[PDB]
Amino acid sequence: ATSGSCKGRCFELQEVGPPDCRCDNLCKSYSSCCHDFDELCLKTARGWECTKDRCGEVRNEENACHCSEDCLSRGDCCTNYQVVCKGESHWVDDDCEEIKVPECPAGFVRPPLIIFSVDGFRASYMKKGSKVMPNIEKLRSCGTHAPYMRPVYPTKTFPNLYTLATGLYPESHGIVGNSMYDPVFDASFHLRGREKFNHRWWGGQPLWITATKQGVRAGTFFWSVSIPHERRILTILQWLSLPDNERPSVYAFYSEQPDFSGHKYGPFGPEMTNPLREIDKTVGQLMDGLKQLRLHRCVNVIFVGDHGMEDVTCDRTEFLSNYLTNVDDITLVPGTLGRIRAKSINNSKYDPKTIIAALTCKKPDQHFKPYMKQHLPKRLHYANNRRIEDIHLLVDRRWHVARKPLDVYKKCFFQGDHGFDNKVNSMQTVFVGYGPTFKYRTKVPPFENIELYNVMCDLLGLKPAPNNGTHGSLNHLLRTNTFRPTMPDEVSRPNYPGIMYLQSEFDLGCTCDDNKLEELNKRLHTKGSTKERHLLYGRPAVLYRTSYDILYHTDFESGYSEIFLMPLWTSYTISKQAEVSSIPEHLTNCVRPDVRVSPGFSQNCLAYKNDKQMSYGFLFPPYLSSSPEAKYDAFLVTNMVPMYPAFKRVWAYFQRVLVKKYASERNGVNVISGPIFDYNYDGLRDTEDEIKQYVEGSSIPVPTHYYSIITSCLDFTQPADKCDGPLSVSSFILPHRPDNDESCNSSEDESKWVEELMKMHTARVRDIEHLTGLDFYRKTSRSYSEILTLKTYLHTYES
Ligand SMILES: *[C@@H]1O[C@H](CO)[C@@H](O[C@@H]2O[C@H](CO)[C@@H](O[C@@H]3O[C@H](CO[C@H]4O[C@H](CO)[C@@H](O)[C@H](O[C@H]5O[C@H](CO)[C@@H](O)[C@H](O)[C@@H]5O[C@H]5O[C@H](CO)[C@@H](O)[C@H](O)[C@@H]5O)[C@@H]4O)[C@@H](O)[C@H](O[C@H]4O[C@H](CO)[C@@H](O)[C@H](O)[C@@H]4O[C@H]4O[C@H](CO)[C@@H](O)[C@H](O)[C@@H]4O)[C@@H]3O)[C@H](O)[C@H]2NC(C)=O)[C@H](O)[C@H]1NC(C)=O
Ligand SMILES: C[C@]1(O)C[C@]2(CCN2C(=O)c2cnc(N[C@@H]3Cc4ccc(Cl)cc4C3)nc2)C1
Ligand SMILES: [Ca+2]
Ligand SMILES: [Ca+2]
Ligand SMILES: [K+]
Ligand code: NA
Ligand SMILES: [Zn+2]
Repeated sequence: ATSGSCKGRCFELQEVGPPDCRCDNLCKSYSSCCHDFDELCLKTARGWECTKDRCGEVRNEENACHCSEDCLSRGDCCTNYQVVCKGESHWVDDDCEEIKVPECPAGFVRPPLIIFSVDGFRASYMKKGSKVMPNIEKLRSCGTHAPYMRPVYPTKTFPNLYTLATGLYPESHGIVGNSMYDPVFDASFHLRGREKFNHRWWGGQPLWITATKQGVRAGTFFWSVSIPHERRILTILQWLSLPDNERPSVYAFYSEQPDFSGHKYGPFGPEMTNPLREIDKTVGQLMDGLKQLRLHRCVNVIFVGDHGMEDVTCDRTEFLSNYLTNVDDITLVPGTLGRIRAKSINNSKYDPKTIIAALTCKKPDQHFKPYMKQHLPKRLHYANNRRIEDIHLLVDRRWHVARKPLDVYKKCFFQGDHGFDNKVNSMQTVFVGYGPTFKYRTKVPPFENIELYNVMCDLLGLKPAPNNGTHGSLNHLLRTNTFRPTMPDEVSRPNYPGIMYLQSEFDLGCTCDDNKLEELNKRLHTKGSTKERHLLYGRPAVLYRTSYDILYHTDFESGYSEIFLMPLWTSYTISKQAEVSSIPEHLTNCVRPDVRVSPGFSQNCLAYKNDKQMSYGFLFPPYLSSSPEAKYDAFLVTNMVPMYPAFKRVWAYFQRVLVKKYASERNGVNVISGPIFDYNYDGLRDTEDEIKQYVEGSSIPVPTHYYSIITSCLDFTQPADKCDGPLSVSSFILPHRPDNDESCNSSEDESKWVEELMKMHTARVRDIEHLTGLDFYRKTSRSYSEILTLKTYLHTYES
């Protein structure tokens, strides 16, 4: 019904309900615009710039923008009007001056926010393209910037734009790729075409909805591709000239560049200079335009990308047809990641186990690795959605995976792509904030794009919907409007058991070959006399209802679960000077009852003997005991945890070699280790009724993962246990697997593969918090916002 009119309706904010014709910034994309949309709304006459001869002209409403006297009040001047016609300077030529307070026109209730989003803008463009992007360089140097911003996985456009909008992981917002099949709708989502416009795909609450629901007006964020950039900018500036009761407070611009060119020419192709220049010119138009409206010291501006761009060519393609004989029985979502499902749900002869094995470590330099999705690095948060296929391929940077060669030459063309692991340097993107609410000439550490939703809410005075950001962790970007969170309340208080059981009350099937001056000595140790050394940041708080005990020892402190029959956490400090020792021969198979903990709340050695697949390890490593006498404590049944022999190779090397290495490199480290149970791969602590595996014959639950949090002084001239200032952390969440199939070199010595495994499984403290229902760093001398920043830190081990 496109015989309605867009007269006086151009770029209307409220989308009219068809079958009435549309005049909003998306109507082109649904082929739904009124007949006169182009004529009235996409004027082009005379181009985009005032010239000296158009100054003071009589208004001609055919023109794309105006150079008449009345244009400022009307809000439709070309962005260079005051420069060309009133001898003003371009914004970029003006010195930076601190913006201490919003300098807004009367009637503005809050500083507007404008998000300037750029597709495929790789983080290193800020330095490498700086000579050709002066407007962007001024935003960056005068505002608040990060060296880079980490996207989410997969590092594709729609997952990342919707993460920016919602503060959610793709698994939670449901946009898990640029292409998807949802088995409960039995429907497909694609970039091309129209099913993606169906609202059932899009979960959580995006910023524009959050705004609307709380009485803040929002501009429409999505722009049809054919609307020229100049027109997008002029539309924003027109909206900003609306009356107070109609004018939005939040706007987004989007550019398809430099992504579009990057795919064709590679991230640093010589052809990339012009797209970067053109983007910079658009930023300049916006800023000149704000300046003429007296809004350039009023508005907060965010310059942000969705992902970066890597060099990728046709010839760097792995073909599943080279591995699988059965290739026509699978559907592959291809490219910079792979997702595999059965071609037909009626094929009972499909077996994911046999596909995985056919794809595992088959060629010496194989450029992808298969995973069941629950085994992917937990830092990716890429499993808890039915739209994510069980079988996943993590593709090496610079490579593609495809089903058959004909897929790649029956479509070389492209030189750039993205989608890879979000740790990869080429995938990193940008963040700049400029305005009254951002800090002045401030650099901040790199951070994840899941955090920005909360900040954008802070900037608009909105209460954010529940999301995966850690609200407060980006307070250091802001001059004001910080969010002041309180530490969560401890839900369960610990018991502190003393000696309550005699040795002969235990029938655990365990065995161990085991003065009065230092008899008091060991009593004080068991009462917590060394605890200030081994528990540096306070005990972790337990944020759920459970029954647990604090157990003190010479070398380590633990919070021992009576429910899970093992520690939730074990804490210990290893100085620079500490010595590694062996497990003495007499103690090789030693497990000792803990006379503080009932036999009924203890593990037993007979279960491990019976269970031919499962062995055990220790959370506090016997190798790092302070003394031969202290070493007995490490063999308590309360320090034992279930470990597959294959995993013990990993764990033993970490404990015997790597902990001491870190303590030497970082001037002591504090370590907190423990189990994780996430059988439903939702990234959250399992309740006891969610556990799918026990040690045979017992109530001993088997962890899905083992974590460690390794903390030291950021100023490494100070020892970990005597640190005056900011901390440094690195953490991991290691999968507890019965094989080392993940590691193709695992036949080799652990010095050749364990550390690279651990790096792959690097984690944020926050990730561990979700997975354990523990809250760490409760008792430091640092600000809580600083600790939140520390908890979101990821050590990426990239160059
Ligand atoms: C990252 O941040 C997010 C947001 O904070 C965290 O996700 C939240 O996690 C909560 C715990 O898992 C979860 O709470 C559940 O909500 C159920 C109600 O859900 C609807 O309502 C909300 C609010 O409007 C809405 O956001 C939800 O949106 C999801 O689902 C739609 C599909 O309809 C999607 O479009 C959208 O993308 C989103 O999908 C994601 O979440 C769902 C899970 O809800 C996943 O399945 C998807 O894969 C995807 O990840 C919904 O529209 C509520 O019913 C649940 O309550 C049950 O569960 C517990 C016990 O298990 C119990 O206390 C209750 O009694 C109840 O049990 C009964 O029902 C069970 C389930 O059917 C049944 O098995 C039992 O037998 C019982 O009878 C639950 O409270 C919250 O929804 C999501 N929110 C979002 C946005 O994802 C996420 O955890 C964070 N991640 C990390 C790692 O920290
Ligand atoms: C066929 C196609 O039509 C699909 C293609 C590839 C991406 N795109 C778009 O249409 C496209 C158009 N507008 C926006 N705006 C973005 C959305 C968003 C989310 C959060 C934030 Cl904070 C800011 C923004 C501005 N994003 C995307 C071409
Ligand atoms: Ca993109
Ligand atoms: Ca779980
Ligand atoms: K065993
Ligand atoms: Na292996
Ligand atoms: Zn792209």
